[PDB]
Amino acid sequence: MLGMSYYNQKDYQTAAQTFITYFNTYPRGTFTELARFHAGKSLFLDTPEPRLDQSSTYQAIQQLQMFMEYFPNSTKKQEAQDMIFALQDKLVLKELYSAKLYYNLGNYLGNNYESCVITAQNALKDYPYTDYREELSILILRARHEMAIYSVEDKKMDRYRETIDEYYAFKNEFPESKYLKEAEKIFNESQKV
Amino acid sequence: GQKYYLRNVTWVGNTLYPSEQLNFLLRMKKGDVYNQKLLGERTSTDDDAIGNLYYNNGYLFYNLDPVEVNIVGDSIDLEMRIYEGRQATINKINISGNDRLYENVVRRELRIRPGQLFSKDDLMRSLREIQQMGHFDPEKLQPDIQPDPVNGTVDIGLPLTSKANDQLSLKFTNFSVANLLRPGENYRGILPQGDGQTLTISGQTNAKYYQSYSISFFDPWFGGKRPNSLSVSAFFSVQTKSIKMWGLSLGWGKRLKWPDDYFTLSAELAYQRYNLKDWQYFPVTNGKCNDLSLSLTLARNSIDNPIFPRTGSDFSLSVQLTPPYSLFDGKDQDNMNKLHRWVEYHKWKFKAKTYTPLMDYIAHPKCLVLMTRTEFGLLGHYNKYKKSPFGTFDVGGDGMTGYSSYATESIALRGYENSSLTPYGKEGYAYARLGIELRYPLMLETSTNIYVLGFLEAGNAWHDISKFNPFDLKRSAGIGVRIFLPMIGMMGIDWGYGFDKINGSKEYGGSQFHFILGQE
Amino acid sequence: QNNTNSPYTRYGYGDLSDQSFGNSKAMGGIAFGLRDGAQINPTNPASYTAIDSLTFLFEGGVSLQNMNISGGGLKLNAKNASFDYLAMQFRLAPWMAMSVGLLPYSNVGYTVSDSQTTDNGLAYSRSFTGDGGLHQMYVGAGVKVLKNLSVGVNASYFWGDITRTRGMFYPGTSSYDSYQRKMVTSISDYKLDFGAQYTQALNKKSSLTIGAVYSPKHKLNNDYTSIVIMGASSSSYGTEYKDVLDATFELPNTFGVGFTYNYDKRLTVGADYSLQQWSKTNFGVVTSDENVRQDFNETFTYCDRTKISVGAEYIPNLIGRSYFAHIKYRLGAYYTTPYYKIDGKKASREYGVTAGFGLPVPRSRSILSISGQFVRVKGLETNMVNENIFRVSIGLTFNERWFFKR
Repeated sequence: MLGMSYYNQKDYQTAAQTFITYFNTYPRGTFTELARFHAGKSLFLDTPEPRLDQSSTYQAIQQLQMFMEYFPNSTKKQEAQDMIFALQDKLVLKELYSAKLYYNLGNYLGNNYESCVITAQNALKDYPYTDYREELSILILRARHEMAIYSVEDKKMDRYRETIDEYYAFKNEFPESKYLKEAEKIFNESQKV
Repeated sequence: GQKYYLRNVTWVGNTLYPSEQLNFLLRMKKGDVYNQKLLGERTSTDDDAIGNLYYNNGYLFYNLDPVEVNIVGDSIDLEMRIYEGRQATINKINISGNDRLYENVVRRELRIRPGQLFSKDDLMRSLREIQQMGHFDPEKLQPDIQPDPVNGTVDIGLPLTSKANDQLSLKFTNFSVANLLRPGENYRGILPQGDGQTLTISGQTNAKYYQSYSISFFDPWFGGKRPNSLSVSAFFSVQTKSIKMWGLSLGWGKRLKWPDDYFTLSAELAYQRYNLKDWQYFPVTNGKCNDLSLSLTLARNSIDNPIFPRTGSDFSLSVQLTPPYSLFDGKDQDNMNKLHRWVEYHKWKFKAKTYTPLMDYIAHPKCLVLMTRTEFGLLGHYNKYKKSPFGTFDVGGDGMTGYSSYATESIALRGYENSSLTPYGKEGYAYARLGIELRYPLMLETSTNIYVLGFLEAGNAWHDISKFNPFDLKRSAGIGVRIFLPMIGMMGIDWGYGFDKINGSKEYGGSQFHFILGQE
Repeated sequence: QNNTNSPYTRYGYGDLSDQSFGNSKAMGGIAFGLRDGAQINPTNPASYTAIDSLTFLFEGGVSLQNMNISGGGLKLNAKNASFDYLAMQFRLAPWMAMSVGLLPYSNVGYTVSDSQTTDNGLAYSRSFTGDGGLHQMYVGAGVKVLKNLSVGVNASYFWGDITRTRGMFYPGTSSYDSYQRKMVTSISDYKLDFGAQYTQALNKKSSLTIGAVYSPKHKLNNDYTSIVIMGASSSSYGTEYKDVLDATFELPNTFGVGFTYNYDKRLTVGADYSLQQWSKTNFGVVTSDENVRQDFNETFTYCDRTKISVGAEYIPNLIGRSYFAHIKYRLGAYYTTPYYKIDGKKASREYGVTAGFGLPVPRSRSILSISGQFVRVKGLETNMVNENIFRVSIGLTFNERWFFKR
């Protein structure tokens, strides 16, 4: 048995590989849920900053999901539950930065404002219950109005009504929110048309 | 057992392109030998085939089938059956392998966008931009295209392979000032990496003949919102009674949209001061001199690989003024350390490289290339007598040797000793250099890259600008090799034979060796 | 001594270089009527309008040569190499194109020496050298005024320096002063060149073009000077007794005309004729020194130059999969009466035969134009030399998709 020594020295790679190789070669090795869950947190703790490669975070998600079904009896099911939530929020934060980048560049070569709305909508659909739903929704609203401004004169009223639909959808989703003031100026500009 | 006569050809399913144009692009006619690749290779493999003519235009939901009918006697009648789907919109872009570089840095240089329609030229251009950026390996890149026929969209996976660029001197290539002044969440003992910004420091600490300090910084996306860049640098140096030189500069670059979107304009403003007493290798001997210079440079760059290019070109046209104090703006050894409190000139340059493959390429990508070099320069003067003693050209040899000094511009001319064409009292105020090079690479890999070459060169320089003559050149030929190191720049070996005499003497010609370091 | 070693270059501006690019150099120099849109042609400015819409052309060339020189029973050979064109060309409108480039106009090169001994026992050696030339840098444009017809102009800076020396040295003598007179002619002025082309659509597949070119008579700004050096050596510069003179230099009226037939884009043939009115030019100098005056009047004197040339190129079955079906095959021959007047009579007469290729780069539209030439110059009087010169040339037309926009 070695993994816990590598875990105490914060060498998460060796700790992880000495734990997992032992409970892969035999379903519990001889350390059972302790090795599994130490390996899960060790794999979690190598997590990059939210805009690097992310390769270990998908692996962490699937490893914890498969832990929940190898040992559903464990008290560490909760300790994996909130961990997979934290990982999901980081994965969503990556997509949120992507959508923010497309809003920042804007109507530069290409379009990039239609890109912003579809990127953040993909975020909303791929991870339904994240914290960042408010930020994603307000980013949709801002990008909707931004596209409505610069569109061709035959095709502006439809973008305006899409913007007002997003306004009422944001109110339906969040009857109160810290971002309502800018939303309401967007509404007051678009409801005229 | 098969037939052998092409009796007719036919089309069904097409709407997007005219039937006669596809007859031409299929390159067939009735009354010709019946084959199969003759059709297939021209419909499903080659770059002008009909299938590619649909695929590259974003119509990826397609299929095709050569129908054979009237299989009688010697003949077959043929009908092209194809499917036109809906033009694919990009749904997602996934990028992986970026160990040490935020996605912010790379997604801003992509030419494709989520929500726009797919096209081959945009994808190829995006891969060219990534290759030229240099933070990833220029080889072994290929996109993982995945379509979805239910929603009718496509998502592109970009698997990338990383390499770190760093070399007394230091060449931090992905160093961030924002991460320096305010760490994100944990600096964790690491340098403040990211954002694609670059920092560089260099200097000599010999101190008994040479001493120097220098620093530079470059931000390719200033403000993080547009492709316009900021560049700043500064330097200082002693050399043994001594000579003192220091200065700094600030510049600003911008991508254009007029001829094409490859052109980049650059503007820069610079300051320098020279400090001397009882010094002797310059015409100036005692005093202090200044110069303010404004430079405009127009450049276009279209190559594929920085380290061993195989297609494209690199053109530059530059002009560098300093204000004309001799005119009414400023109006009024014998007196030469006089009147050069402020130095005056206007320097012009033209510089072009050309790369072509000579054996297809793409296939057997090791390839073989022919290069081409051309550069001209003029250091003009507003007034016949107040010619600048600083900024002159120095030519002959490796070129690197001249960076023991910073008041001149050193130009390699291969096969002629070092600084041979421009000795003391014959400083160069105009030059020309030309050359063919034929190159073959031995190895191209992530860590190290190797190639061998043979060359023909001609060049010259003049102390008097009015005697510029690009058809009277000192001529050379030879062979050489170069090495790119994992944690150092180039090192290479060049041999050259100088055929023609200099100033009536053959002493500097003949066999010569040059030892290149860093990068030309 | 970077373009010639022919001792005829002791007269006039040297020998005129033909600014014939890669295709014309193999095709005998038939450049007036040509509209080959894949390569550059500065010899007739109306040719620029043939360039494809999105393309940028950049071209330069190199020549290698071996000259066999013969006269009076003596035989010798000299070998040399040169740089002899460079240009850019691009399109500005559906009806206009522009080009900028750098060209030679004429070059000089000769060293011809001698060693002697008098009956009194004194040994002496003479040495007559020469160096320099005239050069041209140009900006030109061509426009379509009608669907068949194009016109264009070249405006050129025109500068150079020709230097010619005479020496008298006395090997073995302990201490003495050497005599050397170095006459130099710096020139800096401008040159104008005009041209037009017309194309006719014969028989629905062929086409026939005719072209003409013209440049007017001109008088040049210059700095003619008569230096005599005395006492120079391996250690000392001697003394220079300079002498500045009011000399007049000119360029003559020049005319040229030719045609090119073309078939199925597989075959082209054509022929050119040109004449330069050198004998109607007023060269001269004013001075009180007859020796100088005589030399000027004997070194700058001319006769009318004429040139006749014919050539062709053939490109067989360019859609079949075999590389020798993509290679342009070229041939030509030409005849010239050079402008040299030595004594009162005309000096020489020359002939040439040429052949070359058009090697294309696959997956590109660049062209490599290896070409070769044989030229014979025959002296028309017994005291003058004969030349057999062999030459091989390399030239790359670089061509990339340049002005494209989304």
